[PDB]
Amino acid sequence: RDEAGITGTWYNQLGSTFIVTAGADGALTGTYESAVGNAESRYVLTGRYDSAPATDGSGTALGWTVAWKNNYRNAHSATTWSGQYVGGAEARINTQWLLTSGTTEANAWKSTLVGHDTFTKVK
Amino acid sequence: RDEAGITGTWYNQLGSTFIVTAGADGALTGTYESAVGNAESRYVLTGRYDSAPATDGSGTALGWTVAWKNNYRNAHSATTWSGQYVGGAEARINTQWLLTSGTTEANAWKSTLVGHDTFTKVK
Amino acid sequence: RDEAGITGTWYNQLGSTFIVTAGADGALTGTYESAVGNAESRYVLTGRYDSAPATDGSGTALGWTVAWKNNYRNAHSATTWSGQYVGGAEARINTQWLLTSGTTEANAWKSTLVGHDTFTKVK
Amino acid sequence: RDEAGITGTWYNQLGSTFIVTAGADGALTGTYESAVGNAESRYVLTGRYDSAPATDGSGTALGWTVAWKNNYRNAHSATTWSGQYVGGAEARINTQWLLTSGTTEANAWKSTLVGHDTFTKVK
Ligand SMILES: [Cu+2]
Ligand SMILES: [Cu+2]
Ligand SMILES: [Cu+2]
Ligand SMILES: [Cu+2]
Repeated sequence: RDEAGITGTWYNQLGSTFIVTAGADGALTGTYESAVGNAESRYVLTGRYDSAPATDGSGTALGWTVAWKNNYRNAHSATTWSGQYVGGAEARINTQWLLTSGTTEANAWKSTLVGHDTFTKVK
Repeated sequence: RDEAGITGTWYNQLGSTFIVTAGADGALTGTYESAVGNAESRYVLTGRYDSAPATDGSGTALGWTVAWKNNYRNAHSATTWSGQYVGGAEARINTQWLLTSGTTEANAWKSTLVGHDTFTKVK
Repeated sequence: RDEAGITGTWYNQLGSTFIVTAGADGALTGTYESAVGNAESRYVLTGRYDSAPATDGSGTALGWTVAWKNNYRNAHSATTWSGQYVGGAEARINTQWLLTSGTTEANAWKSTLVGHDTFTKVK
Repeated sequence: RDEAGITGTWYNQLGSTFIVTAGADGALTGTYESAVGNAESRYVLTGRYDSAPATDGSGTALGWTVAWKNNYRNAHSATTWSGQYVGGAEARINTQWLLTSGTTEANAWKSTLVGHDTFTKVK
């Protein structure tokens, strides 16, 4: 268990800030603030992580969601990040994400962006 | 708001079952049971949805996570689904997902599966 | 070998038309015409397929690319489809695709769409 | 046009080697050698690029395919890379890829890996 390793404040290559608490039972709760896009201030996030990972050197699988509505803005979209926590001197969360926008059915083909974010504890 | 449209039991093309409650504030909570893979019985899920969607005919953006640990099994992996709810006689949730396994750093290149699930209220 | 099974005209769920020739050596060459997006008329495609698939009932892995420039339009983008051919009465090509647009480095995070197309020999 | 900027030998973060020729007309032809996976020696690749990119500082969209069959091995799979070329002192190709394996229909849900490769002209 990486409850203590995951809990805290993380930053990605875009300058976004992810603040998370890891529960003993697998929960992830916190706030996300994007440095880019149709976003301002903090948004709620929730997710899950493997609270009993393999002990063979593998990372810890996890994921979370942000719906891009808060008191300031509504971007009618949601991002999910799916990835793994890798602990140690230079801890990281390595993720791939899917960002779906609400669309009409005629536009659904162009609804979903894909990308990759790497989070560190410094910067 | 689609709190009432989303809340309930959904089934995908693989025969998996998704049971969700939508909160007024954007939360999604419930259980997932996969018909395939290294899985048995129910697993916790959490996620978020846009609680004030566009009124122009667009769908409602949402996402959720399952970490594949429960009292029965641990598949050292997490799936995130990112998609949209489309209401009406034949309501659907149309998703794309990312399934990340915990790996060593040598294996990280092969850590993540991608696919697509369509959920309906019947079958 | 599925050289004869793959070669010919295919249609997807959007009404796009894919015309391909499969070479003995693994090549795929042809034209694509999209029913959606910043596209008109035919565009060049090239790709590769497994010319000696497994004989255990598995599908035949393949992929191809279209750059969205022709004599009519330039959408400064490219799509790659990665998938498998499944032969038999109701033959199909089942794909997932990635559509990357040229962007500035500030915009690179929003450069790439993801989706899924299923091609059949009728419709 | 980036025919001269793209043509040549590129290396990714895994130590794989991509050797490509860019044609005046949008073609990409060459060989790929993976440092990882069920692969040995060189494999054929083909693809396409935007031969008349935007002049506003944007990158050049491109993609290519490798089917993992050569005279040595057959991994019954294909990878497609979709991305953009960014020119200048530290030129790069920034990609996302989809790796589909031939599967039975029961296994199709687990057929496709997703990841991201960054190619440079040194290392
Ligand atoms: Cu206010
Ligand atoms: Cu028990
Ligand atoms: Cu003309
Ligand atoms: Cu030999």
